Amino acid sequence: MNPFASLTLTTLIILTIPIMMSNSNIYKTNLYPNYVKTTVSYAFTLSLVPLLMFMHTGQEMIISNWHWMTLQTVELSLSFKMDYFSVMFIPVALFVTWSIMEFSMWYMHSDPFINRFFKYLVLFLITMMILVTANNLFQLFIGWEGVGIMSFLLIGWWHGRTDANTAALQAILYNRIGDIGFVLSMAWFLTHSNAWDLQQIFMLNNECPNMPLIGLLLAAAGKSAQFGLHPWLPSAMEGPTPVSALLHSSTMVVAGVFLLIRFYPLMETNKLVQTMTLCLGAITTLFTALCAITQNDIKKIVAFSTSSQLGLMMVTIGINQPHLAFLHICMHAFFKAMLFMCSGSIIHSLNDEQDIRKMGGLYKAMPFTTTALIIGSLALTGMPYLTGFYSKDLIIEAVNMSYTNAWALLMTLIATSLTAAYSTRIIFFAFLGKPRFPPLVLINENNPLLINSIKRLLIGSIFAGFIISNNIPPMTVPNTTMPLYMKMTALIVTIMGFMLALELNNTTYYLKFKYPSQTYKFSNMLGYYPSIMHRLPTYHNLSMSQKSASSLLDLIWLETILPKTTSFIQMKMSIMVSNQKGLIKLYFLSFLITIMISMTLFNYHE
Amino acid sequence: APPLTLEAIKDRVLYVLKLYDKIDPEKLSVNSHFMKDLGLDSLDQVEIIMAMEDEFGFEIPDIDAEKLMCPQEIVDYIADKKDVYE
Amino acid sequence: DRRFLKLMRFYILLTGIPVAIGITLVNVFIGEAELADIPEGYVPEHWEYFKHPISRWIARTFY
Amino acid sequence: MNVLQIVRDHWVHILVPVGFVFGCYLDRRSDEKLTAFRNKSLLFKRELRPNEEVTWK
Amino acid sequence: IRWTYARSANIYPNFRPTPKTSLLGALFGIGPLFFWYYVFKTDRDKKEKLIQEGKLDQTFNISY
Amino acid sequence: AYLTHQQKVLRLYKRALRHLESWCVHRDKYRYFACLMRARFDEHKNEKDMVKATQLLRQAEEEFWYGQHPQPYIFPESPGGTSYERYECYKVPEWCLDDWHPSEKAMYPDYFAKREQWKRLRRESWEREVKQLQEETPPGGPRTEALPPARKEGDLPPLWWHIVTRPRERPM
Amino acid sequence: IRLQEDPDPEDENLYEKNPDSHGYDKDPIVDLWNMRVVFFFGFSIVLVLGSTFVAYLPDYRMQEWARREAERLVKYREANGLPLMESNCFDPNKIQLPE
Amino acid sequence: MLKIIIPTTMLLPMTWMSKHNMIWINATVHSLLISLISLSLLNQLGENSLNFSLTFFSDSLSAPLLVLTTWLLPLMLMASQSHLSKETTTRKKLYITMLILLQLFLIMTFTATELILFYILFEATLVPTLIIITRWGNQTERLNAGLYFLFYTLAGSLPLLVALVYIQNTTGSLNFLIIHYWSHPLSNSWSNIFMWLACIMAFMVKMPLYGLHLWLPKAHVEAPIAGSMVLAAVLLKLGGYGMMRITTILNPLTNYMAYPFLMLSMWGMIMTSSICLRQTDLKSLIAYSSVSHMALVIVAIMIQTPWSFMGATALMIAHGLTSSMLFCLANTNYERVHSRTMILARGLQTLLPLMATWWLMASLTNLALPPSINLIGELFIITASFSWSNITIILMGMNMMITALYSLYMLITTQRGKYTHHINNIKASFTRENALMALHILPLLLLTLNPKMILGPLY
Amino acid sequence: DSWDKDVYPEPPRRTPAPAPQTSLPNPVTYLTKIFDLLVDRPVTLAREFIEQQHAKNRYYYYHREFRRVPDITECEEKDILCMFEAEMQWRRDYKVDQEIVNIIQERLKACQQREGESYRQNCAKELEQFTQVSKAFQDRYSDLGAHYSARKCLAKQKQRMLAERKAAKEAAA
Ligand SMILES: CCCCCCCCCCCCCCCCCC(=O)O[C@@H](COC(=O)CCCCCCCCCCCCCCC)COP(=O)(O)OC[C@H](O)CO
Repeated sequence: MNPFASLTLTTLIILTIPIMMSNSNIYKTNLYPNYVKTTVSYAFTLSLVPLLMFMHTGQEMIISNWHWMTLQTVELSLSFKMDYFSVMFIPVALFVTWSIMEFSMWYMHSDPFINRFFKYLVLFLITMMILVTANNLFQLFIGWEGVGIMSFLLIGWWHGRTDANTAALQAILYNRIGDIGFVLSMAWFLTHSNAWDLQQIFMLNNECPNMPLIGLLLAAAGKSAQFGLHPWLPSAMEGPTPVSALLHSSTMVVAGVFLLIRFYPLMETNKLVQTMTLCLGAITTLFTALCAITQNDIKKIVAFSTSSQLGLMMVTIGINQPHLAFLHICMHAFFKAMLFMCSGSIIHSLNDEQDIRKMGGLYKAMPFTTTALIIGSLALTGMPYLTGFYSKDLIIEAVNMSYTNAWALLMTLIATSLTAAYSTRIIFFAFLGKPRFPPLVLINENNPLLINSIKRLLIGSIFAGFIISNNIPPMTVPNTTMPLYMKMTALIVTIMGFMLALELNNTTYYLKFKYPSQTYKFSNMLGYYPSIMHRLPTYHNLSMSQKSASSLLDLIWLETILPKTTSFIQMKMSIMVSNQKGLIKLYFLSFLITIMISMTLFNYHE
Repeated sequence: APPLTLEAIKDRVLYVLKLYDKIDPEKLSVNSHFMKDLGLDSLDQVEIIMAMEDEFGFEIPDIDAEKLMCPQEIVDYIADKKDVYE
Repeated sequence: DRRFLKLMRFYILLTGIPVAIGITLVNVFIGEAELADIPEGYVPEHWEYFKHPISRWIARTFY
Repeated sequence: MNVLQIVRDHWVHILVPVGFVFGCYLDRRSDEKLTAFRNKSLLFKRELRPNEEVTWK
Repeated sequence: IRWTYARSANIYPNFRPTPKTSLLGALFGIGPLFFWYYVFKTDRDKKEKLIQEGKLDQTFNISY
Repeated sequence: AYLTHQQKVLRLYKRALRHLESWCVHRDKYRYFACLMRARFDEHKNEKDMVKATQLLRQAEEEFWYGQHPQPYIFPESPGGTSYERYECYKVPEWCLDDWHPSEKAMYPDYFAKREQWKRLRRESWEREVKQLQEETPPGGPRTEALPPARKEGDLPPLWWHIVTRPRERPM
Repeated sequence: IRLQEDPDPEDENLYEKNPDSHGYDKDPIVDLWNMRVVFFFGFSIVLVLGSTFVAYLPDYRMQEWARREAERLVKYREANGLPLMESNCFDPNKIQLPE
Repeated sequence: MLKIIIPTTMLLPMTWMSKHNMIWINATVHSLLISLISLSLLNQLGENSLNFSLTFFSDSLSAPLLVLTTWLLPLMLMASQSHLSKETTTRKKLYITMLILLQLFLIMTFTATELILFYILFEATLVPTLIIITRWGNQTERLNAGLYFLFYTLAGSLPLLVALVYIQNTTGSLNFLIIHYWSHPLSNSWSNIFMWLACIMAFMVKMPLYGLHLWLPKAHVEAPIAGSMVLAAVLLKLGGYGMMRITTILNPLTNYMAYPFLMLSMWGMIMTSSICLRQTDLKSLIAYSSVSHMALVIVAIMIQTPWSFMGATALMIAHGLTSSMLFCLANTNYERVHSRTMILARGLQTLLPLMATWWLMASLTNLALPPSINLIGELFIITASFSWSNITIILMGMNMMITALYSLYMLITTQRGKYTHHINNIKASFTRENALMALHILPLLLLTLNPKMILGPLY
Repeated sequence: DSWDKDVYPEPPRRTPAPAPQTSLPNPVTYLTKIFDLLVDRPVTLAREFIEQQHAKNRYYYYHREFRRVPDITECEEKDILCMFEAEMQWRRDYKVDQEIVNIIQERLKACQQREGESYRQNCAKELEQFTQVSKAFQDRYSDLGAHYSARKCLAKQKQRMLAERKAAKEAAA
């Protein structure tokens, strides 16, 4: 019973205070953003103490606080599980969002609803460390939609932008398709393993979780924006820059991957399931990167570069490498979060322009932003001894050094080469060139808020993996005897990809006209997915709803079979009964029939 | 962004027409109608407004682009589109 | 909207804070009952089978 | 203080409150007819205390 | 208001039962309902079959 | 109304160059290719056969519709651009400000006084500006959506309120 | 003129007669008093104490009494070594199954 | 028992004999007071229901609905004193008389100990609602609407009358306890199905299931605000209460005959929610959403599983509170625009910022966003249904996926987007509408802390 | 301790003695130290103040006990007077058995974090105990229906040795 368990939980109760203070409305209506930024800072500072306690000892907590309600044999209770996967994530996650908050005030220095904006970010935050810290599947399901709905409002921050609502509607849709798999896993675990706490599921050793794991995989694909369920994340750049910098870069989009890491022990028992985990990661890596190197918006480039990373993360969890995938969460949190407000720096400074074809020569104009981007891009490519090397170079070596699908392994190499490819495209068009923006120049980065925020992660990204790899206990099996030819592949492919991408990029400088290649017509159009899947299925289901369904059944048939038919029959036989002549000759004739038939025909007398 | 005011617009405006070698600097007037006196062909008029478009960073609709016809009128349509009154 | 929001923070807190101290006050005055065994020759009261004082008082006065 | 009129316009406010205290009366009257098995079920039947004569009212 | 009327009320008065309307109503009506009935029936006709002869596992399934 | 041929060619010239800019990207290429693109335009300027000019613009945009950049360059403020009605959610109609509580109205006395002048002006101007409308309306309803100015002195041009009092494009 | 009717009345704005109008009724003094009733007899006496009443309601469904019995019962059962909860409920020794 | 009934009926002389303008005040006072007394009834014992006399008793299922109905009673008075201000005092008094007379019947039926006694006021609720829909309804097709609503329920209720009296002549009394203790296995004889059909169809009709649901869109839209809430928040739920009570003597016949309704309900919810995706009328869209949620309960009750009953009672209440709120949202918007088309008044958030919030948790609650009581309902039902069959999750989850699209569809079309230029009568929201809206949402989240209160006797 | 160790068997904790060799100071010792005289002691000071106040005016409460009552297998046919006692007794035992499964479930879940990476084999005893409980619980109350009653529980049970004795007859051959 050390302070570890006590103060790992208060960190959560630290950063919920700004939410309560805002509802008072006595809260400072001017310096509110500073209030939350400092609050997250203290939440970060508190968060190290559980961390520092960890690598020394190695104790991970499960605290079962107030018992919500008990269901016969089920005891659904608010319980927080401070695993290594958790006790590490809160320190990095707040560290990133604290820097994002510092960048946020500078970037969004004119938005009149800025107090609302910072409130939303915190509300998103709370939904996050209750997702990662979730001892039971139910409160894990709490975050899985708490973050999703929070994204919808944040994405549609500019409510009037009709496309932003469409993107916001798009995000919740693709998430809910994944959410379908989530409840399927919840239903199976409760029906078979009779619980939702992760402890009972592991102990009940459901070593044949065919349907559960498929449900978990489907849940991850929607949240982590995989093939079939990716395009919401690239389309989610319509929100403001810090919004994409925090949620859809390295904090919320990675949650889907984090789900498998939580349920890794059950996944490794199965063999079939991890196939399409690395299969889906393989296709996601290539396709997102393939569309990445042809886009013309920095937000589009970076976001696709993310989805390629989450394609890469699931490749490792494919072949029994959960913690290395979690290791990749750590590094991706640093440098990927960087590239956004680094890009956001150029966007705001160069009059909110996001078309990569308008910069050039920014190397000398914004030396710090240019310096920040080159370190970030090199980290993403996986330059040795800095951030990405400690994870990606290990991962590429890891999946290569295993019994995997041959086709799956090949795409990871192509993706890594393509990973460097769009990195050159950004550095080439944006920085290495000549000015192309409007004549009046307003380039500026001297604001301390932008400088401090970027520098704060810079020192983080420079060392990064060195500290984490050296600190965490040695808890994955390290392969040792690589035939040098494939151990260099982690560096050969990116260096190779660096070469031609540079050659292809400065071929634009060559005076020769660029004829439109059909592959370019394919890659540049988001890989043709949004044009079809966002127009054909939506039209059919919508046309079914109105033409058929409502009009055909609800307003035509269902109102005619039971109600109108009886109403018609009653009216059709109300008129002929009431349509009498008034002449007794016919009435008395009817009586004579009645007397005649009743007396004899129906045997009433006998 | 400092308030872009109509005096700055015309300064930037006539900066570009004077830049246009087809309109040498000497006879630029604020209301110098292009083909009436400068002889600038209307086919190049649909070309000087994209120069304006990048100059101030926004799109000029075609409905009025063909109507954007004089440097003063160039400035006039610029001001209201960005509520420039000072 | 501002006046309306102020009305909750007035009217909800009008009974909220006196209840807030009252719940704590009974927790700093008489505390919580302990699971004592059934004494011999004395059947307990109907409301006695509860540990929290407010629950006992509610049982005493209402049910 | 105007009581000849505050009574006329606010005598309605006492109707429901007496209705509730009335409602308890039939509630605490109807149960008497339902005595029947008073301290008779072997689950709850027990030795009758020295002074009180009725276990549950 | 014309659009709302044409899409809310002015359907049945302008509706006429024809083979196109009739078949589409039947196809989108009883069709899916009976289809799901067969799917659920055979699934339940396999489930109780397994447990009846003890060919299914619910060792830890209690909260049904 | 009549989308006569010359405007269509200007439509072709303006939009194609923008697409061409999205292709060349580099300024020297854009400048170089624009001139040759310009050069191949004005060279065929002598056609008494307007039908032939139309035939020359059959394959014209078809090549463009092939040659169109799948992601053309748009300034963000324009339709399709990133900053399209981004600041719309902030702009609020002026008439809603009449609802303001008197204490709120008291917070801005002179500006509200200026509103009264605008409210006063639009009142009598409406009858004057509407009166100008019927007395000069073309027969058989309006033939063109263009609105005639204030012919006489003093009166404001008809239907001026919403255009003049339109919320500014950068409201905050 | 079809029928001698009246034109559709225009929706009056309660605010322009009295800016502090609360939308409960036209007359200001009762409108202010309706505020007091809807809040005092709304949020105040129902939501606050009602929540505390239901929250501090005595043992409902015997959720804790069964626990204490189970702890004692389970403590009895494994002490003797017999299975901690029998597969049968109504003792078959008495049961007089037909044939 | 009595401590709720006489206060409710003695409230009627108060409204009739109150001052000319104080009617809304004193009625609201004691309606909330009655709610407080009803909350005192919310307590329940372990297994034996809270029994009061031969005439009245309450269980862990009746009590949550009882406090809901009494809780509702102030809300119609709050929601109605805007479109009835310009009415003669007698008609206002008559309108209030209808509501509390309606509400009085609801306490009676939920606490009824005998099925026939449950039956007599089961249709007696129709008479006050028929008056409310017809007289004070603000539309033209309300006349045909009232006829559709009235005849549908009677067409289903009368077979129950013949069925119920048949039980009396065959199995003695129809006291709910005596039925439960003396339950016998219903045979498969071909008469017992018509026995089964009659005992079920009555609750089917006023719990709109696909096919027998066309009255609801006509019931809700043309009904006035107070009529819409009471009809959607309690009236669709007498059918629910009946099934949990009457399915005691329908087993094992329920096991085999459940199939046509289960397929009709499970497929119907996908169809009905699809209608929501393309509804032109805001009130109709909310009405059709009630069908989808209610059809989910049909599967819940008719599976006959401990978990299924529990999630039913969770959705039993949560949907009612939510649907009443959404109808308040539509009503609070309607008179300002004097139209029901959704696209008439877009971009309302920029004009009314607080209503943007109130619409927002309202949409989220209908989304079954955890931990709202709606999620506890749907999620519990899915697990019970999934245990019954593995396939149903394909239908089950698809509903949630459709439920997401149409729920935020009203949010984007109305709240977000560009404000409509032409309209200029949108005034700042009266704090009555604001207060009422919190009167709905606040207990919902307050209920999240204690699901056990509304889980039901199966809990 | 408030609860019972027999109900909740807690294996003794193996806490290694701290024997570091690196000269640079171990920080986590210091953060625990400052926490001790900044949070723990003030909390304890308030706690000892509240606990002594609680003991100043101590009020007691006991645990209700229901004596055994004839159940449904000896209750006469119909005769709802005896059925009432029978049904209530059975439902009370249903509550106890539900809590019995709950107690076992917590013990099984307690092993998981307690045994860490040794969970798979260390508490196989906990696994079989839950397996024995859950299987036996299934034979008792499972598939009784949402309208479960002691009559149905007897009915479902009466099928069990009906099949079992039929199997025993077949087994004897
Ligand atoms: C709009 C149409 C109705 C809507 C749908 C309602 C539900 C559909 C079925 C309606 C059934 C109504 C009659 C049921 C009354 C109670 C039934 C009952 O208790 O079960 C009896 C079932 O017995 C019946 O015959 C009941 C009626 C069967 C259905 C035939 C009549 C009802 C249908 C036609 C009239 C209603 C339809 C509308 C007509 C305009 C048991 O008696 P038994 O036959 O077993 O008696 C012992 C022995 O065998 C001889 O009696």
